[PDB]
Amino acid sequence: LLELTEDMEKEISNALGHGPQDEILSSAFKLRITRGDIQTLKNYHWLNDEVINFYMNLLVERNKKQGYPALHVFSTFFYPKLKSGGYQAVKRWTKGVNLFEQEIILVPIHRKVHWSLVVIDLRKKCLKYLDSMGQKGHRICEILLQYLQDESKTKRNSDLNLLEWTHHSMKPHEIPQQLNGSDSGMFTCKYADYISRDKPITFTQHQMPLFRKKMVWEILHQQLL
Amino acid sequence: LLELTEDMEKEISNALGHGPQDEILSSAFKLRITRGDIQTLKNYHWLNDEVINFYMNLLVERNKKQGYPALHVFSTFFYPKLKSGGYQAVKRWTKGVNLFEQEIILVPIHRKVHWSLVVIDLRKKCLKYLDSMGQKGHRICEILLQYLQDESKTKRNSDLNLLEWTHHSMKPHEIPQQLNGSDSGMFTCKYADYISRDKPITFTQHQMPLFRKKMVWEILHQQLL
Amino acid sequence: LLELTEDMEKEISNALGHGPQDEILSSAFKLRITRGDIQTLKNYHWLNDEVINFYMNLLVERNKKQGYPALHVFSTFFYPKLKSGGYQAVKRWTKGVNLFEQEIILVPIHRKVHWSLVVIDLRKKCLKYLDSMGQKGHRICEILLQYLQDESKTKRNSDLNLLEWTHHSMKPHEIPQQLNGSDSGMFTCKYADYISRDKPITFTQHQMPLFRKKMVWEILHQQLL
Amino acid sequence: LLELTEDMEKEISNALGHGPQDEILSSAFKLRITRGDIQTLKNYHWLNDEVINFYMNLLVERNKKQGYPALHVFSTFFYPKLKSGGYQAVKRWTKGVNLFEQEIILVPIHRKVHWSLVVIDLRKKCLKYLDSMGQKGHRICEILLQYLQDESKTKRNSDLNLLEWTHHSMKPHEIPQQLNGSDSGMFTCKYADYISRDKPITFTQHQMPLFRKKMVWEILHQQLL
Amino acid sequence: KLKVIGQDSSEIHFKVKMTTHLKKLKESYCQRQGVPMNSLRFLFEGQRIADNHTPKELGMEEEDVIEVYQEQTGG
Amino acid sequence: KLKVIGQDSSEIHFKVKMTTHLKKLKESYCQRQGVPMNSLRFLFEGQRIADNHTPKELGMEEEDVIEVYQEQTGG
Amino acid sequence: KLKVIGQDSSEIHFKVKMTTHLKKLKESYCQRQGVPMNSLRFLFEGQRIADNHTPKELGMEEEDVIEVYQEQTGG
Amino acid sequence: KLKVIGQDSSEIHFKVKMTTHLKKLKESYCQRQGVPMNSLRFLFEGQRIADNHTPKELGMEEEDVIEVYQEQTGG
Amino acid sequence: ADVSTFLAFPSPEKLLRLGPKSSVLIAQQTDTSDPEKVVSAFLKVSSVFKDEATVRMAVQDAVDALMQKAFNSSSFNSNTFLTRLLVHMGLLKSEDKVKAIANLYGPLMALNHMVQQDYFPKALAPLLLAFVTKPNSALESSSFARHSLLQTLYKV
Amino acid sequence: ADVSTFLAFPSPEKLLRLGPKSSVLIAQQTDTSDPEKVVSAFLKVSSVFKDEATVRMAVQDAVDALMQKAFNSSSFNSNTFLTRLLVHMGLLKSEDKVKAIANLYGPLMALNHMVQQDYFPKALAPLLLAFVTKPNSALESSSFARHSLLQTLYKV
Amino acid sequence: ADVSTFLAFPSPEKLLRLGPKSSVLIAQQTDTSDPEKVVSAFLKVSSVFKDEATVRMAVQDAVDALMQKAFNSSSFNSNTFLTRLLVHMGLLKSEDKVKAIANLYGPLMALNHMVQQDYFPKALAPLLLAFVTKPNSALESSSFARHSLLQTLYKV
Amino acid sequence: ADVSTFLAFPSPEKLLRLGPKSSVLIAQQTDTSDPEKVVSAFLKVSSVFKDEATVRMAVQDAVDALMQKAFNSSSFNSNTFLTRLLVHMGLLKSEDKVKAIANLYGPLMALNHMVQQDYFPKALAPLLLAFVTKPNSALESSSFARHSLLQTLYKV
Repeated sequence: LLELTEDMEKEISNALGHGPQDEILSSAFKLRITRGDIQTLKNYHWLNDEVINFYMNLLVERNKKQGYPALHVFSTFFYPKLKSGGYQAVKRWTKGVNLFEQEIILVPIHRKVHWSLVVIDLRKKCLKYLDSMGQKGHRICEILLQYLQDESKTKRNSDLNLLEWTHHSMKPHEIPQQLNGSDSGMFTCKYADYISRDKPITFTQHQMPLFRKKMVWEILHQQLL
Repeated sequence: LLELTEDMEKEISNALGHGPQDEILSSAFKLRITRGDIQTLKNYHWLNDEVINFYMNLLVERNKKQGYPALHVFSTFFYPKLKSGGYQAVKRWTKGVNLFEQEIILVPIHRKVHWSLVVIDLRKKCLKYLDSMGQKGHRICEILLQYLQDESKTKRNSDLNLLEWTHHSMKPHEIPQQLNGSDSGMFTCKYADYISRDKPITFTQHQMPLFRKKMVWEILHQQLL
Repeated sequence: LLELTEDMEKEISNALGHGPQDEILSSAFKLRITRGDIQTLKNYHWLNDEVINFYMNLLVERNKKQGYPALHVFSTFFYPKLKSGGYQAVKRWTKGVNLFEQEIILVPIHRKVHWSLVVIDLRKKCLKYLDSMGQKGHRICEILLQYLQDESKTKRNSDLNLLEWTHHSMKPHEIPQQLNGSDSGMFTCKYADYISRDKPITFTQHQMPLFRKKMVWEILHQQLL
Repeated sequence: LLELTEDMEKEISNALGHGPQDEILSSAFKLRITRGDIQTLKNYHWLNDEVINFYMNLLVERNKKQGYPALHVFSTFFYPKLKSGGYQAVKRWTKGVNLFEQEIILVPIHRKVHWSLVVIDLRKKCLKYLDSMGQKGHRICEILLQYLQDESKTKRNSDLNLLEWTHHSMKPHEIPQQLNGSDSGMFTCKYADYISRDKPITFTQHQMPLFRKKMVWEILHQQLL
Repeated sequence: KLKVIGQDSSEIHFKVKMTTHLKKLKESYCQRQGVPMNSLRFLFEGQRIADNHTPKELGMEEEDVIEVYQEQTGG
Repeated sequence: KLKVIGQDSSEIHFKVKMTTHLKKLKESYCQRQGVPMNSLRFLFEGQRIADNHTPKELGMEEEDVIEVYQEQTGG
Repeated sequence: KLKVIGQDSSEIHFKVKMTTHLKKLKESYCQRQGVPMNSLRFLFEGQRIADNHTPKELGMEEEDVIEVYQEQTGG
Repeated sequence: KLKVIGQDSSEIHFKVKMTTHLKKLKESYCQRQGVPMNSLRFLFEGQRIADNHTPKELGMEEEDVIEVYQEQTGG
Repeated sequence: ADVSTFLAFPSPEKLLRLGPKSSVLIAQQTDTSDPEKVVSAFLKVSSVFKDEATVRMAVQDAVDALMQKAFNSSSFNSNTFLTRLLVHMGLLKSEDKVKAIANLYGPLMALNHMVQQDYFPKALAPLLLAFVTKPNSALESSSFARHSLLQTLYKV
Repeated sequence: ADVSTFLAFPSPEKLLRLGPKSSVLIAQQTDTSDPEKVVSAFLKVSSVFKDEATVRMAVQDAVDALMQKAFNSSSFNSNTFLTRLLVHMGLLKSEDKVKAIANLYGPLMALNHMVQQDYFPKALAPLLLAFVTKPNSALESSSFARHSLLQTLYKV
Repeated sequence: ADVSTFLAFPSPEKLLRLGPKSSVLIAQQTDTSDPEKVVSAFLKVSSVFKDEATVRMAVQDAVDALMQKAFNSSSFNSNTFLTRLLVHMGLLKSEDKVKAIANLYGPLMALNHMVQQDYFPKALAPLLLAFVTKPNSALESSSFARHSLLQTLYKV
Repeated sequence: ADVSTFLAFPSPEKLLRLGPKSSVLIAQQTDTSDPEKVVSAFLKVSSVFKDEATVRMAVQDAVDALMQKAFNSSSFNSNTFLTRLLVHMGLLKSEDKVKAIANLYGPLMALNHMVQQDYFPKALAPLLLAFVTKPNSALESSSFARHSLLQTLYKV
């Protein structure tokens, strides 16, 4: 396994410690992660939307610099908009790219106080809804799918047979669950750090704290470790 | 002033006292006011949506049986729908009636935990937003107005000049304000019981408790007193 | 009745307002009433022991400068000591005075969080236990009496016939009771300001707040009004 | 080490489970340990005075049936009485026995919400104050000693040289401390179960829960294990 | 043939013949939901579809939408 | 003839003949008090007077003192 | 000429020339609101319009919509 | 030579000459205690020994007892 | 003689072994001239409660007896009763809260600060936290009674 | 001799009239071999706090002195210190909460019931309510300290 | 067909008009393969509770049926069930408390200060106070549930 | 133009880089005709607070400016201001507490019972307990603000 870098540990506390709540600590993807933002990684705090729209983006780059499946990431402010704005109100969203060209698509999910994650593995022709709180989500996939079908039969006139398509919720006994009401943020990113690498979710709770730290580091340097 | 009927007081406690939470206690307008419902009138409780969609309807009848201005009442589940569904999604709503035929239009309002009231006095050609919590509401009127304009130039092709139209929020020093976080329900109905009768809001807090009781009575008998 | 002195009202807020918590604001009887001390008179605060060992002393002087019954006051730290130290451990306490020479004897009382008052009217040959909390106190009198009997048959060899002596608890319907859990301090002093003057307890709750203020004033100047 | 008896474990839950709160579950030494009493051994509950006046007595018998130092146990209601009643008020207490005949004397201690333990090792001619809360206790020993001196020079006219006598508080780094605000009861008994057997306190917190159970058992059967 | 779009999107396509009660269509819907009926109320083009109400007294059009809203409370 | 001084002072002078139970003398005392018996325990010169105990098995002296103490709890 | 529809409806019609920063258009909007900027984030057709960003590096069409969303948090 | 028995037992034997202030004897005592002076008050045979007070204006007897009590509060 | 025995030291079964007659039995054997004997009683009776209808109802019906007989009589100060009951439940009095708080302010301002300083041994925070997480520092007694009481007072 | 005087009976000004030197002055004049003298000190110093930077900062900087000098020494049991501090703040111990609650259950089950019965004099509810609304029955002391302490512990 | 009807919209009497058979009736008519349908059920059944043994016991005995049948089966994740139940009771999640507090700190530091300044209109304090004394600002919901739950957890 | 910039998005330093003039600078640049712009301001200013005199005092003195200018003018409804401020602090409104509680009663009566039954898997209690012990289920937000506010209101 891994162990922490005594000097880079103290370098984290400068990002999470006292100081300005706006002093940008990292930039990229058009997202500026400030103190306030990166602070959401503290023990028991709730990850905001940037600590995610970012890590979720480093996952793409790490999968193009270590060569993993074509990975198409969507923003936190995506599903919601779609949930109420159909496809018409999301058309111009997929600009400069054929979605079906990709292998895997990661879609973060915001239910008011919760972080879920839908993995649309384009290859195997189906999507999986992973939730670290047990909560189920059928209508979520059912809806998302309906985005594709139109993201196709409207953005390429070529329809989509729904038969060859499947979706399903990953049961609590399959993937690891959280044991508190704060960490669901991480559980969603790390679900991607693995699902993205086609690797099996073998991680758990008595490790998350750490995951949190490296994560702030990972984002400082923008180097996924 | 008024005083309570010793025998009809005890008749209220049978509607508000123990017993089934479904035992319908009054019917009309297609709304069935049950124990659970009418219970929301208890001291300090928060009025639900039926205790209102009803009293707000008795106000119409009382203004056709005591002869007051043509009064058009709208449902609690109206503005919300409109707030997100434009006019198109509200067209078939005004069925069997020319809105502009009316003199005054009462529109209840639900901001998550709050009860507001917009009075659209069709006669004087303007609408007033009355809030017993001080909270302001400009974008509310601005939007509602935009319902009319289309409820006209679309349901009668005859446009609507916005110049002859006005709207404004009734300041806290004008109308009575509430002194707790429970009674805003009543403050909205009683704002109508008066505004409807073209009468001045002279009522206040050290009276509301009562207003609550008579209100359950008023609804039992469906006789507005 | 009485009304407050606009200028002397603001003079109170200098005694109760911010500033040092030791800046002595009055001296006499060998008791130094500091800020901290006099502060205990604030709304809802609990009177300490000096705010009492004092006012209870101004009562003696006011009854020698306005000529009232011979008044012998005892200290708050008296009964307790007696409750456990018999008479032997209280002998030298009554120094320079024949107790039975007096007409009335005021005895403050401290039950852990409570202020009671025993009035030993030497004249009528009996003592009364006045409590503003309803709480009863028979064993209290029974004990105190037993102090006298020995304060006599030991400090003058002349015994004491207990028959001619009586004591009784003043019922809740007789004297005024308090309606909170803070003011019992005053209720005990004011019980003396009157009982001392042989006057009937006609005061009540919707007045105590005031009593509190004048009391700080009364103590500032040491002039009982 | 030891392990639990599956059948005798369930026999404990009949003593600690539901049922009457008076159904005596053990008798001896003139102490009747009822449900209510033995219940005080539940997780996080505070041991009462009988759960102790008893276990503290089984310690004597276990040290006469397994042959350990002459052990003289004192009752919980002892020190207090002494703290205020000098020796005179404790004379007739040591009835039918020469205290100095004994080797070790165990003295439980009740500071309002706390359980302390003074061990008076008569042999080595000194006493030790053991507290599992860190709290110190010099005036305690100093006083207790003063009981002996008189328990001698008054109950045998033979004085006592205080020079050959010593007492001292056992520092927090010496003996094990508790990590909560409930278990100090046990910490005092187990301090005796060992100190009595001249054995070193090697036990700690991550074991106390258990100690609690066996203790209810130990008392059921009156067999110290 | 009908629909019952809720305060969200959930399209639970239904079907019945225009004559008999809607109360049966009520319990039916409130069956597969996370919170009971009296937490919901059924509206059709605005008017609130009572229980005593019938598609026959409503003049509803097959393949129509019977929206549903959740209770409201303010204070 | 006896006494039962409590944890305070309260002298409740008693009387009975040395032979029969003290359990009767227990309920008796705990009768006129603000908190029941099991909140109290009876001690005589130290030893804790059980119920099965009798003034006859105790060797108590008339006009003696049977002190009483209130439960203790620590943690 | 522009627009900045929020997470609701509020159409605050704007206007500026395509060249200079949008940061000025940021503070501008967040001026007449009940909660600051860092509680909001500006998106244009999806991509999140940074501050260093310019309508000139964006290729925005006059009379276009620059939606705005409020922070999200989950745990 | 003196003593200062507190509200408990603690005999802290003292000594000084009858002339100078007792205020010095105050701070002195309140020195080795768990709660300050103004939480305590010094009484001698009843009368409350002020600071301006002196053993010379008190007529105290060497090897005498100057008891001390803790503040009281009720409400 | 069966009421007095029970009162001496109550018991779930002690009340149940008085049958249906125990209700008014206790109520009548309790003088309501003085609000104290009444409370004194109100307390011994309810002191028996335990989750088990048998006992629950008994107590209720029991209490109702005592309280009706109680209210229906001039010789009754329902203010003191009430009062005196709250003090026994420690819902009233118990501590000079005003002062108690006033003392913490300081140590509290300090103690927090402390934990936040760099010199605070990282191995400590956890202990501290784990320390005020234990039931004797978490479980609130009267501050709980009080809320329950309010809920009902507000009717729901 | 200026430290000892202040310690005897602290005062905002008593600390301020020791200038910038009072910080380490107090800290060094306090033996940290035993965790008690330390707490004993930690308390007298903070017992002075009052909303006013002058005093605030003084105390802080002051405390920091005592606590660093404190932590930096083997002869220190930072568990007992901590412990012993919580007990003085009554955040620990103070009452057999477990039991305290266990007693209310009954009277509480009763008292509520009572208020709800028809025989309960309508004029009473209001009194009762108004009674547990007063500050001595509303203001929570340690149950407050404790929360504040947690907030910081959880870093925000 | 009588279970399903009741479940649609529960009622005290709706459960009681199923006699003694309703207990295992509901329990068996509820698939425990997935922890949700179970909670979904656990909730509808208890949603009926009201102080009245008839209903109380019914629900209890009822719940016991569902929960035993539930626990006795591998296809059951008693962690998620538990979990998922706490979230519905809003004992879990509900608000970013960490942040919520973090925001108040400021306004709170301010608002207090304000009230304390001389320019604060004396006629206001009373209003403010009277304002946060009202039941909608006093009555705590889940912060109450939670305590009750703890009490039992700690066995007494 | 320096006030407006700061207001857009406040910052500790953003306020400090306005020197001693920022106090009345902000206060005067804020119209008090309507109680909302005032609160709107009161909030942005205090939203900056952080334990550090520099910032503390700034904010205070700042607030005082705005509030005096505010109170001294007929065009001001200090009731609504007050009101409207409490709602933003969620000390008012926020949830139909009355109802929220009313729902728990059932699930709460149930959930406890459950834990107490023999069929309850011993390995669960611990989880449950450990579950409501976590900060997101322990930390109270407004139910905290509110207490602090009361303490001051009661003057100590």
